[PDB]
Amino acid sequence: SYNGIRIGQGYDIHKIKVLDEEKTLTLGGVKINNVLVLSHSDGDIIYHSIVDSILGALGSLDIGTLFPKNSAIFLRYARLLIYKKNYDIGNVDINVIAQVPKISNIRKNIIKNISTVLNIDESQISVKGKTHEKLGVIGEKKAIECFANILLIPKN
Amino acid sequence: SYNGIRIGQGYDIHKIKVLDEEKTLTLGGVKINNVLVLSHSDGDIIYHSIVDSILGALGSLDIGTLFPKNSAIFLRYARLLIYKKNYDIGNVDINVIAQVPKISNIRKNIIKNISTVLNIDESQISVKGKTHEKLGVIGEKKAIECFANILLIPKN
Amino acid sequence: SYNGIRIGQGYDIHKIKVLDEEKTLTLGGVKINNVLVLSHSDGDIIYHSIVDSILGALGSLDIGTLFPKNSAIFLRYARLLIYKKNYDIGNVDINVIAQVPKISNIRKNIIKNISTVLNIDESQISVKGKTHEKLGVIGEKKAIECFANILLIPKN
Ligand SMILES: Nc1ccn([C@@H]2O[C@H](COP(=O)(O)OP(=O)(O)O)[C@@H](O)[C@H]2O)c(=O)n1
Ligand SMILES: Nc1ccn([C@@H]2O[C@H](COP(=O)(O)OP(=O)(O)O)[C@@H](O)[C@H]2O)c(=O)n1
Ligand SMILES: Nc1ccn([C@@H]2O[C@H](COP(=O)(O)OP(=O)(O)O)[C@@H](O)[C@H]2O)c(=O)n1
Ligand SMILES: [Cl-]
Ligand SMILES: [Cl-]
Ligand SMILES: [Cl-]
Ligand SMILES: [Cl-]
Ligand SMILES: [Cl-]
Ligand SMILES: [Cl-]
Ligand SMILES: [Cl-]
Ligand SMILES: [Cl-]
Ligand SMILES: [Cl-]
Ligand SMILES: [Zn+2]
Ligand SMILES: [Zn+2]
Ligand SMILES: [Zn+2]
Ligand SMILES: [Zn+2]
Ligand SMILES: [Zn+2]
Ligand SMILES: [Zn+2]
Repeated sequence: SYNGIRIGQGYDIHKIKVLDEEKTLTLGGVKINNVLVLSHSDGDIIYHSIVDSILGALGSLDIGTLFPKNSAIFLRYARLLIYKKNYDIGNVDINVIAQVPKISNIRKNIIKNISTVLNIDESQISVKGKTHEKLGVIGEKKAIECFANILLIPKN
Repeated sequence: SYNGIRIGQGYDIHKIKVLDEEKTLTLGGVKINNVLVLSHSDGDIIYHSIVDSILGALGSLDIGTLFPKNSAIFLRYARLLIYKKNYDIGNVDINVIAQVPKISNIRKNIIKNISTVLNIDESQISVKGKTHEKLGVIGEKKAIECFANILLIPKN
Repeated sequence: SYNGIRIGQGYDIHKIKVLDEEKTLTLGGVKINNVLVLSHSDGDIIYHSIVDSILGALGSLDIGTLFPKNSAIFLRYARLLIYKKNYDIGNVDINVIAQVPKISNIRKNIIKNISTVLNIDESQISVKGKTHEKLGVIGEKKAIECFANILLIPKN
């Protein structure tokens, strides 16, 4: 099998409801108290997209296929999968597309959370947010989405 | 010129019509009998995005520019282009965004088809599907889209 | 800190108005005389996404966070950031999603501009355009978007 450098991209989207004037969202392990997420899961697009980026990189079946609370269970599986396949994470770059919340205000916390759950250094993690210019389903605050991009580097 | 590791990302989108109650789509070389694709081409977002990921990685002009049935012709061009530029494929990770069909039900076939047409091992290929939460043009089954991410590794 | 190969992905979107029958857009440093961009910035999704791909790859704060004309200022920052962190650019692959303008007609100019501002060879750059099948906000010419994908390679 292929044991060289591997690229992965994870994608996720969840429906949200912003608590304006007319379950609580979790994002990179950080509770977002002014936004509700309409999902059976915790709605954490960052954690979910990171997991699928890792699975994708290794050619494993995705979380939905493998397993038809949970975000922590999936992140620990992914961490241990990387280890048992003799890989290290190089870096991860995460793009959140969302009107709200403001990722730059919670970046440090998200990066700390990701570093802890994956057992990597904060210097290996990037998380950035961009609005959708108030256009389309994301722009009208009906949903938020995440693209997670990762490199896995073979050990020795 | 640059002869080091290369990253590529391919994107494609095609209009579809799901055969519900009020040309046949091909996806990763697999016929999808309950979905029509409204395109001049075969509508195979997976094969097309894979080709453009390879061209993109190598800095070549895209399929639309190079060549203004066909999917097989383009995939063989891409395979031979990688070879003549002294590269091997590392791995490819493919993200389909679509309400239907269910990629996990046809994953094995798609992966087998990609491995055959690119002459690589199945362990170098990932294909995953995600819905769009029934929101927007993808969510309303008006279209399907694909992001293909690839690494090309120099030979010796 | 991590000093190995790094992946980055930049995303950007800007609102546009096509000058049909019932500020001027800049794209990869090329003026697009038949399209207006509705932004406080120059609206250059290519340059902006390239910058954020570089920042993302290195784990730096994004342009919006770092700096709350300008596109040239940000591209020179990114170039010098790569240098001071002891990295070289491997290659960059850029995907523009837009009905208009036609990227293939201005590809050579964009690639020349990117090579000049980043001080890299044209063989390290790919830029490709795809329509959105006249569907959604992009398809209805309300916006254009860019995904920039990059590898940074450590020096020696
Ligand atoms: N076109 C599709 C859609 C979903 N699926 C599978 O269904 C699972 C869940 O789909 P979903 O879009 O509802 O995602 P979640 O709501 O679980 O986050 C995915 O992880 C895939 O395994 C697929 O294989 N192909
Ligand atoms: N903004 C755009 C749109 C299309 N194009 C070119 O037109 C070709 C076909 O465009 P399209 O969006 O109709 O894609 P297909 O329907 O051929 O899959 C692309 O491959 C590009 O070469 C471009 O260069 N810039
Ligand atoms: N969900 C979001 C949205 C914006 N932002 C920040 O706000 C800056 C500008 O956001 P924007 O979507 O208006 O992008 P521009 O119009 O500046 O191109 C971004 O670069 C981020 O630093 C964020 O951190 N999280
Ligand atoms: Cl949801
Ligand atoms: Cl988008
Ligand atoms: Cl969207
Ligand atoms: Cl189509
Ligand atoms: Cl999307
Ligand atoms: Cl879309
Ligand atoms: Cl804008
Ligand atoms: Cl899109
Ligand atoms: Cl969009
Ligand atoms: Zn999710
Ligand atoms: Zn968009
Ligand atoms: Zn196509
Ligand atoms: Zn979306
Ligand atoms: Zn911008
Ligand atoms: Zn789309």
